[PDB]
Parts: sequence; structure tokens; C-alpha cells
Amino acid sequence: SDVAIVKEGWLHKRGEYIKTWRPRYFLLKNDGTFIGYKERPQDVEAPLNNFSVAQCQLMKTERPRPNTFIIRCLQWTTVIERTFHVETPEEREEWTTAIQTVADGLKKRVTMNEFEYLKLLGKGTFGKVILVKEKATGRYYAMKILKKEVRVLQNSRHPFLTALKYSFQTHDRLCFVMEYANGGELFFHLSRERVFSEDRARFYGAEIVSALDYLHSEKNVVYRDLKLENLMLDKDGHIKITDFGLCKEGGTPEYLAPEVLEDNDYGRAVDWWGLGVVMYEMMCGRLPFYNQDHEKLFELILMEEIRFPRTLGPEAKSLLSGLLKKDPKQRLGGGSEDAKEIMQHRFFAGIVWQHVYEKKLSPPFKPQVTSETDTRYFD
Ligand SMILES: *CCC(=O)Nc1ccc(N2CCN(Cc3ccc(-c4nc5cc[nH]c(=O)c5cc4-c4ccccc4)cc3)CC2)cc1
Repeated sequence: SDVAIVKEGWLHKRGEYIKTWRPRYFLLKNDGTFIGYKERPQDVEAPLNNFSVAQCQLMKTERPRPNTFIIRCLQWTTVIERTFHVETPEEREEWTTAIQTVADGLKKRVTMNEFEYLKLLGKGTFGKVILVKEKATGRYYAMKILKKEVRVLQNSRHPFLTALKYSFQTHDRLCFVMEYANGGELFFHLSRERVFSEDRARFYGAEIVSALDYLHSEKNVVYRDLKLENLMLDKDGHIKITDFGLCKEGGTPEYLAPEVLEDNDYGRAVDWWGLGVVMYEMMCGRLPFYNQDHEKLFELILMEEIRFPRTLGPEAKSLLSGLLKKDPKQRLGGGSEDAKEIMQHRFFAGIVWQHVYEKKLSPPFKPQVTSETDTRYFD
């Protein structure tokens, strides 16, 4: 089959970090990609699953605004919600029908008592994340509990991604049990050490690049939430990117790519931005931007630029400068090569990437834990 546009038109998308409604031109192709653009798209990339309407339920409501239709999608272990608004009810119905057609057209023992519930890691609209301990193994896991109302496919394993081990559902809930690293939060390590050495950051940076490459080329998904808070270390001291994300309703926007703040089309380059912010904090001991006013913090990320400390090396300068480019098309890793643009960078000279993936590179830091069951970083 050939990928063509099923329906295109102007919609009013609710901003994901801005309560306001925003005029965006959306394209609905038969591959399932529902992407919206600030202006009518240039007639001139690879398919990302972030925008796929596959396995999504459409809900038409009149709140908080009349003629509203909501797409609700289960992506990996996180329910995402995208709210849209049209002017006439007839437009909504031909939009939902079009999307429902493509969505359907793309079809082509374990219980709660087995775990011990120590800490609430996060709460959200469609569920919560809880730090649990399996009674039998004595091991620590993160359980992602989602509302049910809202096949072992574990070839999704990767050394630097929190593994989704299994999935079970209770009466009215769907629970995702996943690995929880006990090497402590990385921000807790960074703040404790104030700043990472340039080579140490290289290590953490390399392992993230490996994982991002994996998500982009194999899984064709964008992580989109690459921040310091979402990075942990395992007992060995290697990076684990978490998957504890939840939708919430009603500083925080610092880790956000400019195109994401402007609710434009975003792609893989967003993760490289995220990567830039993280590696900036590791080598500088400070976020790129800080100011309190959300309108000023937004404009900081949108138009103001990033100063570099003279303590920083020139190779790190070129890397952060490229990673933290305002325009995703000019951004390092933003072209077709993706992660290859970043892996070939001089900051990562002498770093062989097959070895990073096989954890051959010796960690520059070893967490103070005898075992995975060591609760030294939880207390
Ligand atoms: C409140 C409204 C709303 O929609 N809120 C909201 C905003 C943002 C998000 N997310 C969703 C999760 N995303 C992080 C993320 C991205 C990708 C994965 C992931 N995906 C796949 C897909 C297919 N196969 C895989 O093996 C995958 C693995 C992973 C993955 C990535 C890293 C670690 C573990 C697993 C997971 C999380 C952030 C923004 C949601 C709701």
C-alpha cells in the first residue's frame, strides 16, 4: 500500500503545556500518523509512533468546550491524551469518522497481594505509579497502575531502558510491572557531587545516546521527556531511563524543546534537545535557563540562548551548542542520520558504540549498594 492523506484541515489543538487553544493544520495519512503543523506544511521523514492513531479511542464531548473530540492512545505503558476542537459539529464528525476508519484500518495468576507497596512515585489522571516490592523475589519494581476503562512481546529489552517485565490486570485496573534501579536517582547523584567530570558525563551521555538510537530506529518512537529526573543508575552504575510517565491535568518546562513549547511538529530532534539539557547540567552543575516567570522561562528557551562556562571544554561546547539548537532542522541529530550525527561527534571520540551497548565501558561511579535489594538509596 502507498501512504496518502486521508483528511487534512485546520483544527484547534489544546496546548500540552499551555491551557490555550492553538490553530494547527493537521494531516491524517493512511499510515495512521495524525500530525499538526503551525502553518500549512511544506510539500516536501520516518514514521513516528507518537502520532499514530493506532489502538486509540475517540471521544466526542462538549466540555470544556463544545465540538470537542479527544483522541486517547495507549503508547507502550502510558496513556496519552490529545484534545481537539472544531467550529461546527459536522466537521468534528467527519474528522472522527476519518480517524476511526484509519484506526480500525490499521488492524490489518498474578495479583495485587503478591506485591508490597512502599512509595507512591507518581499519580496521574488515568492512573498512578507505585514503588513496589515483590514478596517472593524480594526485589523492587515500579508498578504502573492504569484504569481499565481507559503475548510476550519482550523483544523490547535494552540495557539502558527500564524493562517492562510483565503485565496483569485486576478487576478495574491494568498494572505494568517494570524494573526499578536501586543505584539512586541521578539528580540525587549530580546534586551530591555538584558537577560531573567531562568524561563521566560522556559515559552517561553515551548510554543515553545508545538508548535514544534504539527508540528511534527500532521502535520509531520519540521519548520526548528526556530530563535528569527520568534517569537512574543500576547497581553496577549504568544508566536506566525510566518509564514512569503519566498524564496530569492542571522549572517544569525547562527540559522542553522549543518546537514542543510552540506545539509545532516535533520529531526525533526533541530527544537530542533533552539530551543537551541533561548533559549541560552534568558538566555545568546548572540548568541552561532558570528564571521563574513562565512567560520569561518560555521566552528564555524560545529566543534566548545558552551561555557556556569557561571551565567547559571546546569539544563539549560544540556538542551542547548543536544539541541545544532552537531549530530542529539545524539541531545535532536532527537530520536523517539521527543518533549517528551525535555518535560521530568529537566529544565521543574514542568511544566505540558496540561496547557501550554491551556495557563494556567501565562505569566512572559505583553506587553504595551490596545488592539490588539494598534499600540504601530509598531511605
Ligand atoms: C495529560 C495528557 C498527556 O497526554 N500527558 C502525557 C504527556 C506525555 C506523555 N509521554 C508518554 C511517555 N513518554 C516517555 C516514553 C516514551 C517511549 C517509551 C517507550 N516506548 C516504546 C514503544 C515501543 N516499544 C518499546 O520498547 C518502547 C519502550 C519505551 C521505553 C522508553 C524508555 C524507557 C522504557 C521504555 C516509554 C516512555 C514521555 C511523554 C504521556 C502523557
